[PDB]
Amino acid sequence: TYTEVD
Amino acid sequence: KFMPPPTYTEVD
Amino acid sequence: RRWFHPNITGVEAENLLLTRGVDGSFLARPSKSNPGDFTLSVRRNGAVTHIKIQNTGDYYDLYGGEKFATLAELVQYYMEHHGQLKEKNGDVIELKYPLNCADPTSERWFHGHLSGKEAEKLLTEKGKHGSFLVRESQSHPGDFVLSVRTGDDKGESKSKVTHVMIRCQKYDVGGGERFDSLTDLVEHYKKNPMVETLGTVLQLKQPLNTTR
Repeated sequence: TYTEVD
Repeated sequence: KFMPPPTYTEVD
Repeated sequence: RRWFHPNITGVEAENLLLTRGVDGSFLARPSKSNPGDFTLSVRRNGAVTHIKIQNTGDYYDLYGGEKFATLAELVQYYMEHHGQLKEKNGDVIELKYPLNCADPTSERWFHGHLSGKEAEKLLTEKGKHGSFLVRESQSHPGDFVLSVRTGDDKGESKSKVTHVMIRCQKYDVGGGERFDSLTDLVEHYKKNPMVETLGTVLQLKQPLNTTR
């Protein structure tokens, strides 16, 4: 599971 | 003369 | 490049982080879901977060934000600038403690990067009956190899040296007993010698220690 980031 | 890479041997 | 792990999966990453890491630990690795991309895996709040790293061919980024010439520039940027990395609508993610890519053992029988041809020459020239070493597999990255000198002490025999693949996926030889460490597998096969298909017993009599 990938986490979206800034 | 070509020398191939060593192969892997099966065991057990 | 301490924090880069070439041959691991997302599940392996989680295992290292949760075993050897503390909160704030991280590493980078190749992407499995998108070959050619990279992945940042970070430990926070007892769990592991994975973050996609775009590799365009010209630059690296996190599918947004600042762009970098190399993977190491990216990683170093985010280590050096606390607050530049955050979950979208989430907390800042801190890259605090690099999780170093370490050898699977410190024993001097482990030669790391060494080819089959190189292992054959070392064992042939500096080994004798039952000399052994363990090295990385070049054809199966992430796996290892037991290379063992067989038969009498002469230079010529077929090669004087047998190579046995050690799967890492925990370590086995050819689907037998699974070991938690390379050292444990080697201990086991010192005491219970494996036997090649064609019938030679591979006794592990003494290590051929690295001089590296």
